[PDB]
Order: sequence, then C-alpha cells, then structure tokens
Amino acid sequence: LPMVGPLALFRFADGKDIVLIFMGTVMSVAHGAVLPLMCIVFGDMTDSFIKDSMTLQEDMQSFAIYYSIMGFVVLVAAYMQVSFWALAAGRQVRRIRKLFFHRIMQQDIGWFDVNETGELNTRLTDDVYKIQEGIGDKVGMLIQAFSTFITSFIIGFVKGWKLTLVILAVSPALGISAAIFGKVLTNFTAKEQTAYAKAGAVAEEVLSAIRTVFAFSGQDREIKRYHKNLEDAKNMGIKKAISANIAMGFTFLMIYLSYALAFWYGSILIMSKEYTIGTVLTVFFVVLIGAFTMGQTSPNIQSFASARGAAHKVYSIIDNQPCIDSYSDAGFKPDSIKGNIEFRNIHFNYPSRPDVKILNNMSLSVKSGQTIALVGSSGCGKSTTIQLLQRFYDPQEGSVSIDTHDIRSLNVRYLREMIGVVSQEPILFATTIAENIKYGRPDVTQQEIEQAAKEANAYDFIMNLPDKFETLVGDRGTQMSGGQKQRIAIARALVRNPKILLLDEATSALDAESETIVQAALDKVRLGRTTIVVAHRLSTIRNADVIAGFHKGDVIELGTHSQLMEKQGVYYTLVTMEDENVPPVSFLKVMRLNLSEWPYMALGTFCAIINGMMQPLFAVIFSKIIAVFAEPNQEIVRQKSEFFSLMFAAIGGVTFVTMFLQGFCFGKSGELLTLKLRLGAFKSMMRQDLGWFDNPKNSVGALTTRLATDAAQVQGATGVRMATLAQNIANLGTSIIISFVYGWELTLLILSVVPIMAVAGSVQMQLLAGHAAEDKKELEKAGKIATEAIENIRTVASLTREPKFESLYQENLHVPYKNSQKKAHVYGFTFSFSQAMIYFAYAGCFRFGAWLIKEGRMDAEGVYLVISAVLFGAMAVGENYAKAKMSASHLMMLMNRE
Repeated sequence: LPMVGPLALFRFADGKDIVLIFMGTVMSVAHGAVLPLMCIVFGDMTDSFIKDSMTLQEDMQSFAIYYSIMGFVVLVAAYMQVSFWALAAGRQVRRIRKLFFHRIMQQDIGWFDVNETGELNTRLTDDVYKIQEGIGDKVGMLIQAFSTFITSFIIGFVKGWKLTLVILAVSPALGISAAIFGKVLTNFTAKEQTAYAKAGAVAEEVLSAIRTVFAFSGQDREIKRYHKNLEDAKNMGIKKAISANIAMGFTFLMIYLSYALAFWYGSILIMSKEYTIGTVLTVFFVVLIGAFTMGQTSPNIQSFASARGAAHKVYSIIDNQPCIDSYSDAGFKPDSIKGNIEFRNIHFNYPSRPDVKILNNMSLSVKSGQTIALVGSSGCGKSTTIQLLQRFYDPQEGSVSIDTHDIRSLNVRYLREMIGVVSQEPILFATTIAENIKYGRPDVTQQEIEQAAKEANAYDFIMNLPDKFETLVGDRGTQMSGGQKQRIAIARALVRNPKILLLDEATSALDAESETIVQAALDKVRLGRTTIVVAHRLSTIRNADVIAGFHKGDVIELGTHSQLMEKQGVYYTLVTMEDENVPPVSFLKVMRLNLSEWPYMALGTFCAIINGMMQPLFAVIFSKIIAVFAEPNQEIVRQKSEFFSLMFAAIGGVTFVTMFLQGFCFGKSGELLTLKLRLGAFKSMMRQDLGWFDNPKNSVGALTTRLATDAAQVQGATGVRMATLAQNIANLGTSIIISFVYGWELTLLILSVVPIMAVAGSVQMQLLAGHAAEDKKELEKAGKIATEAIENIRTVASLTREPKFESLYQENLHVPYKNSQKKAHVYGFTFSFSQAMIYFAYAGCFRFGAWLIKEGRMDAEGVYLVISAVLFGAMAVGENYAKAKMSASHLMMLMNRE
C-alpha cells in the first residue's frame, strides 16, 4: 500500500517545532554515541584491571569519575531527548487533530458517504494514537540506535581490522541459521494451522449445533472424534514446541560459537601481539552490543512503519480538499433576501457509487410565504435536494437559483446560517438543554432563549425540569421522548428564524400527542415563512396549499391534493398505507492438574534448573578467562584460553540440549494438560443444561474463542511459568551465594543496587505516577464527543456550528493535552533515571570492590564474577501469569460446578 516518505512525515512542524525536532535529534545522537562509548570505557576498564590483576587507587578514581560523568551526561542527554521529542510529538498531534477536524468539517457530505463514520472514528482514534507513539519516543530511539550501530563500526575501524571481518563472516553463517530455521518454521506454522483448523472445526461444529448435539444424543462418536483430533493436535504441537526450543537453543549455540571463535582469534593476535587483549575485548564487546541493538531495533522499525502508514492516510485526508469549501470567504452575502427558491434539472451522483442517475428533472419553484410540499417513494431524491440547497452536493446538471443569486455565487457560511432544515429523525447533540439551544446563535440571551423555547409550544415540559434549561439532557437522550425531541429541534431551528425551512420528514415517528404538538408548532411556524415540508403525516400535507408527488427522483404531479387523488399518485398510496468473580484458585490445585505427568514435570524441572545454573557458569568462566588473560604466561594463557573457548562451546551445547529436553518435556506435559482440560470442559458443558448456553457470556463465538485461547494460554503459562520460576530462583540463589561466599558487604551493595534499579525500572515505564488512567479516560471521552459530532454531520451542518464544535473539541482537548505533557515529563524522568542508575551502579560496585581489594578480602576476578553474574541474572529474570490464573479459575469453576 502507498506510504509517505519520512520527509513528508514531519510536514506539520512549525519553526519552534523544527527546533524541537533538531534538539531531540542531536540529543539522541549523543545518547547513541554514549552507549557504544559506555562499552568502550567498559573494555578499557576491563583491560586496566587485567593488567592491574597481577596504579590501583588513582586509576580506579579516574575510572570512577569517568563513569560518573558518563552517567550524568547520559542522564541529561536522555532526559532532554525524551522531553523534547515528546513535547514535539504533543504539539504535532494537537496541530494534526485541529487540521484533521478542520478538513473533515470542510469536506462535503459526499466525503462522509464515501468513508463510513465508524471508519473515521477508528482513524481519528487509533491512527492518531499510532502517529503520536511513533514520533514521540520510537523515532528518537530509532535514530539513537542508528547512531550506535554507526559508532560501533567506526570504533571497530579504530582497531578491529580482523575482528570486524570475522564477525561479518559470521553473518553468512548467522543468516544461514536464521533462515534454515525459518524455512522449517513456515512449514511448521502451516502444519499447526491445519491442526488448529481441525480442532476449531470440531469445536465450532459441536457448539454451533450443540442443540443438534443434544437432539441426536450421539456424543459417543463426537466425543471420541474430539479426542482423536486433540490427540493429533498434540502430536503436532509437541513437535512445534520442540522445534521452537531447538531454534532458540541453536541461536544460543551460534552466539557461543561466535564468542569462542572470536576469543581464539584474539588469542592468536596476542600470540602475535598484533592486538592487545584490551583492544580485542573492547572491540568484541562493542560490536556485539551494536549488533544486538540493531537486531532489537525491529519493534521500533515496525512502529515507524505503522506511523508512516497512518500518516499517509491522514495526510491523504488532509490534502483532499473539497470541490467546495464551506469556510470559503467569497460570495455575495446579500444583506437581505425575499426567499423564493427554484431548482431545475438537478443531477447528482454520490462519489461512492457514481453509476446510477438518481437525480433527474426536479423543476420546482417555491415563493415566499407559499406552502409547497414534496411527497414520493422512499429514496426518491428527497434528502438529496435538501443536501444540495445547503451546498452539500454540486449539481452536475441543472440550476439552483435563490432570488437571482445561485448557491454557487453565494458564500456557504452566509447561506447555511440563514437557512433552516430539519431531518426525518433529527438527533439532539450531546449537551445540556442550554447549549443545545445556544447553537441557535452565539449572540443569544436567556430571556430570548426561553421565549424561543416556548415559541415551539415546548412550555408544557419546562415547569417539570429539575433545573429548567440547566437540566441535563441525559446519556444518549435516555431521559427523552420523541415529541419533546422534535420540540427542542424545531425550537433550535426557529431561534435564529431562518428565512426558508426545509423540513425533511420532520413530523413522523411519534405518538398522537407528539404528532399534535409538532403539528401545532409547524402551523405556528408557517406564519410568514417559506416552507418545504417533505413529510409523511397526512395532516400537514393536506394543510399544505400545494403538494408535489414524486417517485424515483422524478416529478410527476403538482398542485392541490385533489389532482393527486384524481391521478392517484404516490400521495394516494402514502395515504392508504466473566472478569468479576475470577476467584483466586490455589496454585496447588492448578499444578495438581498434572497428576499423571509427575515424571514429566520432574524431568522438565531438572532441565530448567540445569539451564538456570548454566548462566552463572558462564559468568564464572568469563571471570576466569579475564584472570588467565591477566598473567602474561603466554604458553599457559594461550592453552587455557583455548580450554575455556572449548568450554564456551560446551556451554553452548549444554544450553542447546537442555533447551531441547525442556521444550520437549514441557510441551508434552502442557499439551496433555490441554487435552485433559479440553475433555473436561466438553464433559462439563454437555452436562450443563440447554439454558446454560443461552447466556450472553456463553455465545458460540465467545465460547470457542475462550476454549482455544485459554487452552493455549494455560498450556504455555503453566509449563513456562513454573519452569521460569525455578530457573530464576536458581539464578538468584547461586548468584547471591557466590557473592556471600566472596564477601557479604559488596554482596549487599550489589543486592541493593539491583532492587533499586528494578523498582525504578520497567514498572515505572507505564505504571507509577497515576497519569495513565486519567489521561486515557479523558482522551477516550474527547474522542467520543468528536465521534458524535462526525456522526451527526448533517445536523451539525444545518446548525452551521462546525467552528464552535471544533472550539469545544479543542477546549476539552486542552486538559488531556496538559496531562500528555505531564506524562511525557515523568516518562522522561524515569527513563533517564533508569539509564543513569546503571552507570552509577557500575561506578559504586567497582569502587567498593577496589576498597575490599585494599583490605584484600576479595580479588578483581571475584569482582568481575559478582558484577557480571548479577547483571546476567537481572537480564535472565526478564523471562501472563494473571491470564493463566484467571483461565484456570474459569475452567475449574466450569468443571467443578455440578
């Protein structure tokens, strides 16, 4: 699909907005240079320690100040990046909303008839949200990662002649792996799609015709068939999960082989001494971080793509100006008008379906003070004419004369303002009685307001108003009645006393008293007013002096009703005719569901425990690698580096195998759990009486969606969640035990920086400060009001209130816009704080390790062990539970129910 270029994306930024974008860009570039630069100083510090492992205090102090200044500079840079980018996003979104609404209210009615209102609402809400999210932080981080990738390569150019090409020559192997896995992945996805297709097929057939299931009473063959289909789905899904786990393990193994090969090549350089160990470690770490950053940029790339598509559609709307602009500033705008209106040979076709000539030969004339009506069959060109007279549609053929001046020459605002129109079923606007009447005119006082209200005979129901006109209309007009609705409508039409009235079926769909009151209001209005009433009620039509029959957008008869009856025209025919309960279920019971699978659970738990243990082993081997690098001992060090490279390969292999077994075991266990729970659900359901399935919560689509979604969710979570708990607990226990054995002071230092980082980490990104709920709710409310305005577009036009509804739209946007700025500020604060915490932690941990070294209770190798191991444990902890708990509670309630 067409998608606009990035140059077009920021086409709504004004001068100060350009400065904002530029400042954000430069700050993001600084941040993305820091990241690789952070790794640079990290490797430099690593080398300095390696040599120091065998000049200490001053060196450590210098390193510490460098880290601290790096932390401060990244704090400032990131905070400013987020703040400026978010503020630019907010200004851009506000301007986008304003101009979008301006064009929408500018576009003619045919534009709406092309684009259904629901689609416009979805656009204005979701696409605006997408563009906001894209520009705000996603673009900033995108630029930042671009810069980091570029800087990693420049730094590899500084001294990496061999390592750069070696890691790039890993790229064909890495891509070979990623694609050889992907080719099997596509085939497996198709296979499992077939499997779930059969499973959902049996599900849909049994549920949709579950009444037939009871009728035929033959649940034997159907239950057995369900079991068969589920068994096949198990046979397939077990393999799918096994394959996915092998893919993950193979990715890990490729990573580890790259590690070991790079290390062996570095050892070769040290043998030749071409590259100092420090330089090799620096370049390797930096290239690795650059590669991982580039890889993990993908979600942001998708975010930008979505933003670009949304922006393309939005700007397509914006630049699609109408054939006529309501806000035009050209025309006669006569100071007066007699009022007569004449139409000739009107010819219009909707832009959506411009293939049938709906409108043809509507020669008609209305004289001031003359009562001429229009009657015909449904969709006989009635409303199209009324739309035209407001210049909703340009007559391709014909003429539209208003007292020697056509609608073409006259301005639109002026014309609409002095013209009144009432639809077949007009709808009040979502505002109190006061404002609903104020739309009459802006220059209106209370006394005349009540005068005009009573002018419509509405008096009867105002003495009962709790607050008179201040009385609230009520949601959706629930506290409202059709006759009273027409009363407010006609009153708001008359308040400004438009010269001419087009009452398009504004009498029907009412009760006897309601019809009487509207008829009385109309008769009072007909005093000295030029009227065109296309209505269905016989009283008004007969009261009308001249009536014109109609059919299929064609003139047939006109004059007194007697001629219509004599010809029996169309007039004669018209005359003759879920989440509440969610009881917390004991995890013991949920786990106990795997009764027979006890061996499977145990074997999988062993696999997960070993897997979790490995990572600390990675930390230890890394630490000892550094250690051996410390002592020159060239022969011993080269041999031991080879040894620990082979150990890296061994770790890759053990990770691969443990992933293989864990995936297989947990997949089988969870899939058997899925089978058992599905069979139990079927049995419980068929126990349930017919009425049980008539509840709206028990619709066929909803129930089958529950079945499939919840089964998959519990299968994944129940197996994955316990395994993950075990793995993480192993990581934490071993890391903490290692730290405590090494030293219980730096231990506590690490174990305190960790929690403060995590608490101030991902949770704060979307949870703390209590902005989320209010901001989302207010945005939803403003969008709802805008959506209502769009829906009632015809009435909004007849009112000529588009500017004022835009004004109210922006007014109610103001507060959520301020909340947007507030949330952006706090988001920036937490993000920068999180980023800087890492550097400050590095500095403090390393400094305290140095202090302990001065006391001798620890060694630098232990320092590296502790820091690296704890960091890797933090990363591992990253890898739903509530969804699984709720689903399991649902299933248990459904089964155990008698």
